[PDB]
Formats: sequence, C-alpha cells, structure tokens
Amino acid sequence: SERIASVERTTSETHISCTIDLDHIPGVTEQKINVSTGIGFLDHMFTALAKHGGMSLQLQCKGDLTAEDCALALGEAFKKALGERKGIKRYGYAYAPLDESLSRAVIDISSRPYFMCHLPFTREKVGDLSTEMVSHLLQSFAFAAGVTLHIDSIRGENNHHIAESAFKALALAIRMAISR
Amino acid sequence: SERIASVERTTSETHISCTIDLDHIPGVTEQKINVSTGIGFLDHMFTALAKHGGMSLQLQCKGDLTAEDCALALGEAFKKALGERKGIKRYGYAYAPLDESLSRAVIDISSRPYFMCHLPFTREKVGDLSTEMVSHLLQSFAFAAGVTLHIDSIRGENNHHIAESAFKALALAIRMAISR
Amino acid sequence: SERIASVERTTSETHISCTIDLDHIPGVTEQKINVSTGIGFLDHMFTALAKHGGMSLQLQCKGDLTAEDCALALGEAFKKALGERKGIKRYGYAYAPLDESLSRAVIDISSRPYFMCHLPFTREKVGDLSTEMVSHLLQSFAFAAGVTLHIDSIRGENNHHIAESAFKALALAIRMAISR
Ligand code: EMC
Ligand code: EMC
Ligand code: EMC
Ligand code: EMC
Ligand code: EMC
Ligand code: EMC
Ligand SMILES: [Hg+2]
Ligand SMILES: [Hg+2]
Ligand SMILES: [Hg+2]
Repeated sequence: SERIASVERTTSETHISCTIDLDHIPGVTEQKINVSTGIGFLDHMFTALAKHGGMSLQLQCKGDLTAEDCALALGEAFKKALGERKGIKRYGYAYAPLDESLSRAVIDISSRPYFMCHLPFTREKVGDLSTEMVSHLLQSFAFAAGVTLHIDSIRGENNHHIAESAFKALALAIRMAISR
Repeated sequence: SERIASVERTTSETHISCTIDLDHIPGVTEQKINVSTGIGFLDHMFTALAKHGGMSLQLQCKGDLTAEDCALALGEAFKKALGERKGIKRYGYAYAPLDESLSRAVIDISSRPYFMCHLPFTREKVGDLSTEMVSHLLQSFAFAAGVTLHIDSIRGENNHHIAESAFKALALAIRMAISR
Repeated sequence: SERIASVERTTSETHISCTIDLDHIPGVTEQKINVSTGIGFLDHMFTALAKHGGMSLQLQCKGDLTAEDCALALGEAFKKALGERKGIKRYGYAYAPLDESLSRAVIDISSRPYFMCHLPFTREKVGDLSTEMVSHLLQSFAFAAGVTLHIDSIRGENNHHIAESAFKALALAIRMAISR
C-alpha cells in the first residue's frame, strides 16, 4: 500500500499544488519528479530532495511571481502520506558531500515538530534563491511535516554546495527514516 | 537461536537481577521491558535503551535505596547474551535527536572495553538521578559489556534531553552493531 | 556478476600489481587478502581497508624499496571493478572507533574525484610509514578511484589509532556505498 498524498492551496496571488509518493513498486514502478516553483534554485533543491529521498513528487506553484509556502505544502503532503507512520525506522541520519562541502541531517519522524540548523552561508542569494531563506524553508518543511530535524553544514565554501549537500543529506536521512 | 542471558547479584544492602534478550521472533514474539532501579530517571533511560535497541530487558534492583552497579549488571548480561559475537555487524553508529538536543553514539562490539564521552550537563541532577553519574553509568555499561563506546552530545540545552538523546543514540548504535 | 579488476604497473625501479574483488558469493566464497607494499604499517592499513570494506585484495609492490603509487593502483583497480556503478547505494558514511580514537568517512561514489580531510597527527612517522603521507595516500586513492571523499579524525591521541580508525571508517563507508 503506497503512501501517497496530495495538497492544493489557492490565494488571490498564488496557486500551489503538490502530490507526493513515498514508495514505488520495485522493478514495476519508478520515481517521477516535476518541480516548478518559479525559483530555479529551489526547484533544484526540492528535486534533489525527492530523488535521493526515494520519493516521487509533483510540485507546481503558479501565479505572478513567499517560497516558504511551497516548503509548507511539501511538508504537509509528506506528513499526510506518512499517515500512520506504522512500521517505519523512524530515526534517520545521513551525511552527503558535494565536492568541498559536507552536510549532515538527523531526523526523527515522530509527531514533534522541531528544527535546529547550522548553515553558514556567505553570499546573499544562491542563484535564483536567497540564502537566508534556506534555513527558513527547511524549518517550514520540518514544522509542516511534523518532524524533528537537525541540519548541519560540517564544512563548505560554495553556498550552492552547502545548500545542495544539505538537501541531499536531508533526503538520505528521510529515505532511511521512512523505510519499512 | 535467541541471544539471552541472566545475571543476579546480592549484597547485604542490595539485590540486583537482570535478564536480557537481544532478539525476537519476527511477527511471533515481541519486546518486553520492565525496569525498576529505585531511580525514576535511570529507569526511563534504561527503558529507552532497551526499546530503541530492539532488546527485551528485565532489570530490578531491590533493597534499602551505587546505581553504577545496575549499569554493570546490564553490561554483564549484554555481554553474556552477545556470547560468541559471530555474524554480527560489530560496528554501529547512530544519531538521535530530542527536540533541541542531538547526540551520537559509536560502538565497536569487540572485546576491548573503552569509553570516551562528551556530555556537557548544566544542572546537578536530572530528575531522579545525578547528572555527573550519567557518564559513569555509560562507562560502567561499556566496561562491563566489554565494548568500545564513544558518546557525544552534539548540542543540547535541557539536561534531560541531552541524557535521553544519548541513551537513544546508544540504543540505535547497539541495534545496528548486534544485528546479524 | 562479481566486480573484479586487475592493474599492473612497471618502472625501472618498481613493479606494482593489484587485483580487487568487490563481492563474494555468500556462503560459497570468502574474502582473501594479501598486501605487501614494503611498508609494514601501510600493509596493515590497506588490509584493514579491504577486510572491513568487504573486499578481496591482492596488492604487491616489489623492487628496491613513492607509496602514493600503490594507493593510486588500488584506487585504479577499485574504479575499474566498480565499472558501471549501476544499482549501488552510491553514498556511504561510517564512524569507526579504536580505543581512544574516533574517525568518520563520507564517500560519494560518483565520478567526481574530491578529497577533504582533517587528520591531526602528532609524530613524524607511524611505525613503518610517515604520517604526513597518510592524507596523501587517501587523496591518491580517492583521486584514482574517482570518488568524493571526506575523512575526519573526531578525536585521537595515538597516531597509529588515528590512522587505523580512519582506514576502518573509510572501509565501512565504502562497504555501504558499493552495496547493491
Ligand atoms: C515562490 C516560490 Hg513557491
Ligand atoms: C531556526 C533554527 Hg536553524
Ligand atoms: C540505585 C539504583 Hg540500581
Ligand atoms: C570517562 C570518559 Hg566520558
Ligand atoms: C613503497 C610502498 Hg608501494
Ligand atoms: C588535501 C586535503 Hg586532506
Ligand atoms: Hg510560484
Ligand atoms: Hg535499588
Ligand atoms: Hg615496493
């Protein structure tokens, strides 16, 4: 029984739709990912999050071009799909390198939203997206998902690498935590 | 063949009994845990250690109400149950968060007792039990169990959370290390 | 289909031969390891690397008695045996203690050679081999293998222990990363 959930939100200025699948029929089915937030870099991060997290994800945000809202919808869908959380490993942790950067993610998929992080960015924006917003998106995701999450940059120079290594680490940790 | 072992100790002032099971018949049998040391907080820690470690544990200490002795009996039983240590993963490591706290445990289930830790407590006692005693109990457990163990608080503010996150991390590491 | 590869190199002063097997037929076949570099300590490290990495390794360097070249051949063979890298976990990480030392290794078996490390040695040589050369051998291995590797000494006093804990951690990380 696949863990699937869909979430849709509409305001006068934005429409957000998100569908997620936590599983796949081995051999038979495969991961499918389409992310369009209006921010190229964020799209890259959420895509990396879904790919390495072993999940399928449809996330589109239309409207006259904050982003926290897409992190929230994602977290909302993840939480619904997790449903009962019966039979899962629950605790997950992982390290992910990206050339010179190294990040760690530790997650407890319980029902206690909590978020701690250490991300020493050095520019103002990362490509399409603002750096200060990274910690906020992750907090939004964790709070909406109802999980306890700690994200830590171990070392890193390039803000893109720090950001991407963190999302990959979160992905691997989630993959570990949600497995049954 | 389940890994089970029992240990009983008697002095003029204390009686300690401890039975442990490292396995369970999937589907068929289930974890059973009963811990009564006379110190509520310690009971909470050893229970958390057994639960998340995938073990069954019976640990009772009667007598006119040090605690190190119960950590020692636990370690003694764990070691006996481990018996031959044939076919185990041997090395285990895990991270466990608890709201704002994050702890790590790394264990080598070999025959070299060793213990290193970093637990910056900030009060004198944690509920029913003294904080300075935490590192000692863990050392007693590791020495009695004959394992190499490193416990590290990564961050934490609440002494109860630091303590519990450390025991959970030790539990997950053990679960990894003893699996066959 | 076992992942096997052989590499041989000859100069006017040295002959290096290396054969590696990343797998074994469960029950049926078993790990076989023979390492002779001319440097006792290095032999100990590469042997530990193969043993705990779940690999079989034949590595011999003959000639009038730098070592980086043997790290390179090893990395070269590992890379060839990895071949297509299809179906592997790809990301691996592990912690390995050795009495008072604790080291971590994080590896991304992709096609991006990268190496970062933190190894605070305190002597000039470790037994048969020079300490400053450790980071270099690991870099040579990572570059030749085409992997992204981060090695970190968490704590340690004895240079032999720091060195060995690092190689064991690299081994466990590789074992995780190459599994299918
Ligand atoms: C503005 C990105 Hg949902
Ligand atoms: C708001 C904790 Hg990074
Ligand atoms: C005094 C607790 Hg065994
Ligand atoms: C006595 C080492 Hg924490
Ligand atoms: C000089 C060791 Hg290949
Ligand atoms: C040359 C990076 Hg340890
Ligand atoms: Hg949008
Ligand atoms: Hg007691
Ligand atoms: Hg040689």
